[PDB]
Amino acid sequence: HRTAPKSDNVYLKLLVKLYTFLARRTDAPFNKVVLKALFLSKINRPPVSVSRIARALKQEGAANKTVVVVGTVTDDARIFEFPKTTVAALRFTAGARAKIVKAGGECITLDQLAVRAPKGQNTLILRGPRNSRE
Amino acid sequence: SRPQVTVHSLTGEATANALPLPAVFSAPIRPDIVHTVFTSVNKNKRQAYAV
Amino acid sequence: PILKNHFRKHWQERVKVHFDQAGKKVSRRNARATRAAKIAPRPLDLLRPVVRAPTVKYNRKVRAGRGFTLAEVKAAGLTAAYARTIGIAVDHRRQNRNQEIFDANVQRLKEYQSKIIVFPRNGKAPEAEQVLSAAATFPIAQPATDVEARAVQDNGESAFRTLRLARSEKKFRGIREKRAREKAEAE
Amino acid sequence: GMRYFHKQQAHFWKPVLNLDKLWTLIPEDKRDQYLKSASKETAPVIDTLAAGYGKILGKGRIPNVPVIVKARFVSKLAEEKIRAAGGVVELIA
Amino acid sequence: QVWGSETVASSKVGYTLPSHIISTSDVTRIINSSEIQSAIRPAGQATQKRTH
RNA sequence: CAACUUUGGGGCCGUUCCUUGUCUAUGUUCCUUGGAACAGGACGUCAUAGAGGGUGAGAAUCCCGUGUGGCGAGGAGUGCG
RNA sequence: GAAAUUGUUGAAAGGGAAGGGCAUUUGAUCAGACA
RNA sequence: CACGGACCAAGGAGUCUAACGUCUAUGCGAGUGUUUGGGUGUAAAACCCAUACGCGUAAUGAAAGUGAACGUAGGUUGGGGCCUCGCAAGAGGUGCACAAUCGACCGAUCCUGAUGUCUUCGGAUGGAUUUGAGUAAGAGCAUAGCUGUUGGGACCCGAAAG
Repeated sequence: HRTAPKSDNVYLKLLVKLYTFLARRTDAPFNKVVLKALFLSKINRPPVSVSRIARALKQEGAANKTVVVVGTVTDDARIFEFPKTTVAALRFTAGARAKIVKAGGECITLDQLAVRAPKGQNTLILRGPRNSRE
Repeated sequence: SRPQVTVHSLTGEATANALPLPAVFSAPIRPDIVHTVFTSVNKNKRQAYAV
Repeated sequence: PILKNHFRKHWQERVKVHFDQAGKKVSRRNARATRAAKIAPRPLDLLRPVVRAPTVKYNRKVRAGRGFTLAEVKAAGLTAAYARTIGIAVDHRRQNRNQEIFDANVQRLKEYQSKIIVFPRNGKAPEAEQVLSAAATFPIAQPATDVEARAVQDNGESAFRTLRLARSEKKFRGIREKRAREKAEAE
Repeated sequence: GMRYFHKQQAHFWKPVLNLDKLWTLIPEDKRDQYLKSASKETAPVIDTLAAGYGKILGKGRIPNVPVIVKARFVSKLAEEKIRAAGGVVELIA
Repeated sequence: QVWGSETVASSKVGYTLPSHIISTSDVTRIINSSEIQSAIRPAGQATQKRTH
């Protein structure tokens, strides 16, 4: 149904190649979810505000999970205290990355996530708010 | 740290001086972005033609 | 969708494309250079006054106006006829009802008079480099309306309620005065 | 309803700034030390007009640290949240 | 100085050099890491023996 | 009523502008082909000149030019030295 | 120096169409390969 | 049926533009947009840039106006992933997007009418429905591509003209 992205980005193609291998040969559903998410068009990869990451990390038993955002993580000045955590994202805005590091966290790419968490262990995939138009 | 780049004199010999590699040489190499920006910018010197 | 397209009015006879933008920019720079050569030591522009912009949207901003008022020039220590010949702009129709702007302009004129040399008319003039711009030399400075950090002076009365009482007294001034006149004629 | 002859958009200019975005107005370099100090003396002064807003609104929550907020207009609840934080609203002349 | 670095901001006002979305270009070194090689299942085999 | 400050007009020579003239690098060396070398090869030279055009076929180095500088001539000018 | 169109030469077909499809006869012509 | 076709060459008909959209790629992202203009230049290129402005971040009402947190930004149900035990089967927990419903918030509508007050001003507090591409930890701005609509000669030629 969908195998290749429409992006001509070389590095996005490398990420798709990497997680294609992982989702072929790991049987962990995280990698399949991420690979499915890599092909999404830009309207279907809404940005995930950094305050949404904090809200996800505020849940029960989710304080130390490594958040994964298959898309762009954006700043949110509406949040003042932000927790120290690890965030794997396709892209970070300068404000979002600066806030994550300022709280003591870390902004890692998706392949660094693949090295650290190859079967997607102890992760938390966030999807941004979707409704843009009709 | 950042790997050093040797500096050659006017006769081609490599002097002892070497320099850190600037951070723009670690920038992502995106042929698609270069392609689209070139193909737009390469239109900016054109002159109008008409009958 | 609802969208208006005004292109039925023989518009093709009046389509202006700005292919000359780069050529006009080069010609403009050439004109600036040649005018600077013509006026050789003088700057390209005239000393413009400091002005507070008109409307509620822009009265927060201070802008470079047209020319110094007669009051500003006299308070600076020179006549308007002479001021116009030392590169100072004089505006006869601008009025002064603001001491801050008046003093700011007088201070601009005081600084301007000292930062320039005026060559003697007779001859043997001293050498002076041409400075092209006087607006870059004497930029318009935004006044600082308050210091960075202050004490919290709580009066106790709400700000919103102050605005609503202001709007109310604006609303009912006329009928209140009418009732006052009626009670006055009724003693 | 009515029909409004000769609209001038100068006198109906009134941008809104909610309370959540209020602390963005303080420069980013000094913001963290203003959060850390939290003092009723030397509280920071925000002139929203100079920043280009007309009315302050009460959407977000602001940190419980005082701040002197200067604006042309504030909503009732914006007033309440600013005062309840130890700050105050001074109407801009 | 012209294009900035992680130490000097830039001569271009508000410019920061682009950020990689993949840490390393070589994907085969990633796939042949100890962690990936641990996670995956046995290889399979590429060219299939024709049955029937 | 009271004290201070300011000042024209020209002529000469330059400069500026305009319009013009002239001058200002380096192979036509060897070999083959061809009607013709401006082609191929070898060895060079000039380059702030490898834009362009001509010349018997794709010529920086043959010619005019180009590039860069010099020398003038006639004016306009009071802009100013 | 194309095609339409024409002359001559050589080959061929033609009992009120010509052309086209598949297959093969016949005539003319023609490419490729070394345990 | 009717219409076109004696033959050959060459020409010959969905183009460009503007304003809106849809989708996708790209850049940055509560921002975004250098290119009106200025600076610079190897000169219509490229490079650089202040102020402003546009759109977006706030809606609603005819308007004056007013203006988005009771709560872990909400309760239940469902929900990709993940976490715990388990060889596994499953058991539980957490639950993104989203969807359904019930609540909360902002404006509008109808009431009630406190603290007080130029005695008519103020709107406190608490209810009733409906209601909006409304809030409920932003998603936009710009560019490009394939394109849809509409207006221009508008796929090309041709109608009775004024």
